[PDB]
Amino acid sequence: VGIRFCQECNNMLYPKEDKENRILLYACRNCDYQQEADNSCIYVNKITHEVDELTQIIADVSQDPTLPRTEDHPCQKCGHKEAVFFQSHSARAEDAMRLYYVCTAPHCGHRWTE
Amino acid sequence: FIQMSVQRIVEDAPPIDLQPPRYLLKFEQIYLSKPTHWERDGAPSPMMPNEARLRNLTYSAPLYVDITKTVIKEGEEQLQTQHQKTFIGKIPIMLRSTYCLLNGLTDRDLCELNECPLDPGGYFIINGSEKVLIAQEKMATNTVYVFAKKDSKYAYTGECRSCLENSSRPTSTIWVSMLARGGQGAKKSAIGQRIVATLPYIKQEVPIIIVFRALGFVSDRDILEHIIYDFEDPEMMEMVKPSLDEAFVIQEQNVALNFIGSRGAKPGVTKEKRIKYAKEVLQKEMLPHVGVSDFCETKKAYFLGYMVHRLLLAALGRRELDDRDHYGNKRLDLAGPLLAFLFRGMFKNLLKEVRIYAQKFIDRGKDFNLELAIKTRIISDGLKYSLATGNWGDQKKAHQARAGVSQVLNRLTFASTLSHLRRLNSPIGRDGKLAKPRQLHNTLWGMVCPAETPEGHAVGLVKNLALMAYISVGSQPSPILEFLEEWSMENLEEISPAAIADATKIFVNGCWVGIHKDPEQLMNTLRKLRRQMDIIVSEVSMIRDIREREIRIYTDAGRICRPLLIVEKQKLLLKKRHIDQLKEREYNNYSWQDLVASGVVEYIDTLEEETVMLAMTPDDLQEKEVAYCSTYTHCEIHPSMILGVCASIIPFPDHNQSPRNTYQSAMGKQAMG
Amino acid sequence: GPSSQNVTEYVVRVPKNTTKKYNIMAFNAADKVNFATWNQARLERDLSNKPEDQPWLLRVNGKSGRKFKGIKKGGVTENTSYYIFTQCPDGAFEAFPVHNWYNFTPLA
Amino acid sequence: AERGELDLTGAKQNTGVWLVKVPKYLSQQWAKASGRGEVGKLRIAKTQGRTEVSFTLNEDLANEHPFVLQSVGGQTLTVFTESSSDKLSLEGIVVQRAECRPAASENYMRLKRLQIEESSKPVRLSQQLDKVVTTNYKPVANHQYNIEYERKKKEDGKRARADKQHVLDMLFSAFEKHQYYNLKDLVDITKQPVVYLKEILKEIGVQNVKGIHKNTWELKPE
Ligand SMILES: [Zn+2]
Ligand SMILES: [Zn+2]
Repeated sequence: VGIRFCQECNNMLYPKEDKENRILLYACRNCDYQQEADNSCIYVNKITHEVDELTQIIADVSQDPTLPRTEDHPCQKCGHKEAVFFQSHSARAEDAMRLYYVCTAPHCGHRWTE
Repeated sequence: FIQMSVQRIVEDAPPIDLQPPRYLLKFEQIYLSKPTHWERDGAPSPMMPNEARLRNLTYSAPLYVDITKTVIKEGEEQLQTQHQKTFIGKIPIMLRSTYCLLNGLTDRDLCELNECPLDPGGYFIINGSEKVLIAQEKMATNTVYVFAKKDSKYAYTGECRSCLENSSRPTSTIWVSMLARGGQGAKKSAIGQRIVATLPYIKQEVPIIIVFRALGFVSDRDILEHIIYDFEDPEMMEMVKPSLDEAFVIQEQNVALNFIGSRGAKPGVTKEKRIKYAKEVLQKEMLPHVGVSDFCETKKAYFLGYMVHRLLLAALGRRELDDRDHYGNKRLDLAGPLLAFLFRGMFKNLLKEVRIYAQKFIDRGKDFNLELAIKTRIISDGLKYSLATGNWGDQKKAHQARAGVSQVLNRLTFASTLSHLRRLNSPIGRDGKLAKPRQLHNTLWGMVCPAETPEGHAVGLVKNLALMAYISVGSQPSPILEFLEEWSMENLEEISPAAIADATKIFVNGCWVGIHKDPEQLMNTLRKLRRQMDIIVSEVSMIRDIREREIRIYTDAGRICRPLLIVEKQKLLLKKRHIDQLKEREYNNYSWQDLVASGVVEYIDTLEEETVMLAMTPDDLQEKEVAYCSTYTHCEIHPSMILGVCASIIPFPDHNQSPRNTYQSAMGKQAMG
Repeated sequence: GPSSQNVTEYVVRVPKNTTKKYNIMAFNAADKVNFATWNQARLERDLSNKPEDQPWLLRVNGKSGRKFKGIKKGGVTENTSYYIFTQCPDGAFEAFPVHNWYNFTPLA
Repeated sequence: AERGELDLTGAKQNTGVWLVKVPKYLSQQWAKASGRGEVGKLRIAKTQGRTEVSFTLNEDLANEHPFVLQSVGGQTLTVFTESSSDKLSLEGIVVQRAECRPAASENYMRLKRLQIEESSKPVRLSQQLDKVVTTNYKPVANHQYNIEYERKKKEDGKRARADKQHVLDMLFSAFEKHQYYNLKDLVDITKQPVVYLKEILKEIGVQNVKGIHKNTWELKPE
């Protein structure tokens, strides 16, 4: 799923097929450095696009003076009783009125939806 | 314009070395004298602004310069000589300025010259008439904007208009496109869209990997670290993969320069000229605001990478597109940045015709004399023409110029005079039916009057600015850069592109100038310096967006500001001690300036106004309760300062229907008094 | 150890003259070049530009044993001078000015 | 022994060098190096949990600078020399990089005075003149015209009206060295009138365009 760079000329390693041992070989097209593939899959295309933005929001958003705050929902990892919440603010806005939270305690940065 | 912007133009001009012997000429210092009128028999005398109106004169001041001339013939002696205070021309003078005859006079003397002590000033007197310059709007420069033309081949587009610090007549613009997905073809259906670029001074589109290699960086591990800042992202790397496939066969520097060098304003017949031609166009016309020297070409690579890294984020749907009419992307051209633009094209035109007079006169080998070379009618009649008639161009150029500037002052009633010296103008057409450049935008709060506008065909095209709105004048970014480097800011060259994922890119005036790893302490250190005015002047804006993880700083001229009240934890910073000593300015010498320099008010730009939380009134919004917010950062002075000049004479304007307030503001301008 | 328990003081001099100009020769760490493999080297200004501005051409272990091209940095003393500090037998330190910065890279 | 030959001794000795970044004002103090050119003394204190290096200015040079150690990783650095005898030498490899920084001795205003003192002359300003300076003088003969008049009086008189046959000695003389000469080259030899010179040129020769205008005369091939 990732990418492979050549170890000699630092370029993009293409996948190739050899008719001897039935194993995927990654080859270069400037030099001919070789090696075998460990996962033996090339292409993947996610159409659902249901990526949870809990992996994209940053912990320093709790320094924003223009975001609402809450005393109801406390943090689990530290027990702080003050959070700051917001919406998806991105694409995939068909049914996007969820409410992600971020703890505001210094050096906690814990994030969670509900 | 007349203390700095005119001295720099003659000082930063190429000498005219010319030739056997050869000669030198270079200009050093500029002087001016008070406006003067030459009588019929050649006896000068200072002209007062009143005679200029009665006798249909023109209110202008003569202009001098120091020129030094050295002859270089290696004739065992370098003979130099100088002619100081050489006459050049005459510049109009705006009334009540620091160079007028009415500067700093008292009412007993203003009445003695038959002048009104209430006259505001700020207009020219040209052939008896009274002309006023209208501030023109303009799209902001040196920033990246991402749009989406839903009619043409492109699925996304970026733009960056660049100009190297007030020194270029044109402004080179560069696009970074991306072709459409639904390209009907059984070939590219599989690979996908290819990122393209449309450089200036070339005919054909160019793939981006090619123009990357023309700067060096032929390897594809080094290119793909200027464009992608973290290699744990497979979704983005998949999108840049089909950009390499078409630039795969051309894999070295010199053949790349030939590829772009083959299609220019002149197709190269030989090879070395194309490799020469492609060298400077990619060096002096590509992103001149970053650096124009032939060195420091790693910076032109990073910025071109950031321009492309930002185009992909707009395709994965991770950041929203830019707004065209968002009033934080606009700049205003006052009389300063307008006369300076018109003075360049007439100083070059004055040097272009000292050569033509020197060569014709030095081939015969006689000698040289410069007092006869200077055609004085170039600058005098050049400015006076375009101001008097309006078309912002040249006399033989009455077809290529922008019209509508410099109209006649309105003197029907005293509030029709003030409402003329404070007026903007958006340069879009006067009959286009597109509503989005005409409707009222949220960002006009407090900086443009919402009610005052004319009807007819010019609805929403001309606008008047609010009462406390203040336009900035400009400064040099030198003293902030020297402070930033000593506050732990890593330069771009001496850093590894893997220490860039968790750092906040620091921009200054449009140019990427480093990174930083602890921004929140930098920010509230930059601010507490401006609050008390040690290193940074009060008209710079400093934006920080937490999410996109960067920091911007601006120092240029054209941004529009307005003062606000600074708020600490939940209380104002304006204590009573400031009031009982401010009601005594008459014999205490304590005024507005001593109020800014004490850190209780602050000018807030439009861009900076998106990272702020305002309260509208102290006694009512800053009380602890079950409250709306609790982190207020500023507070307004009085919410009645959001109205213009002609709309703030209406009693109880918050009780009328809205179109009614628009009619009167365009109707109190024609009331007799 | 002495890196934790070592204390010393040495004199520093900055001679107003030198018998040779001092430059920096920089290598990418990522290459991890074994200098021991450099039996010999040749070093000449690059010929593409057909002097002090000329990029260097380094030929190690023969004409094609090893070859690099060195490109001059934009600036070296634009804001702050760079000094070479060398230890002398008397323990005192000697400082040498850096004249230029050249960037050296490997060549297929 | 060759010009393009590089000494590898330093490298092969594994000679190490140190690299230190120094501010210009200090470096300007250093150009005034005391005595031979010693600028002071360096102090190095290493402990189990910390290491401190600093340099102190020569008392003479004066009339604490902590060091910030920098990484040299990612790029191998070596020092190479050019002697005053133009001999080339590699002194060593850089084993340390560092930066001299201020510490508890200044704030921004203090730093600023130094910047101002370095300007002395800033970018030029437009000054305000008093009244109006004289512009038009009363010269009688323009100076350029008088220089031309003198040259024309010193010339226009050496016309070699005689030498009816001797020129031809000098003209042929020149014509043997190059088959043809531009009328101007021939004039540079004969100061006599061009019309009369052309008659002398036409009498003993013919003018060819030679192909790029440039009136050029040559001896008849007969
Ligand atoms: Zn390879
Ligand atoms: Zn927490």
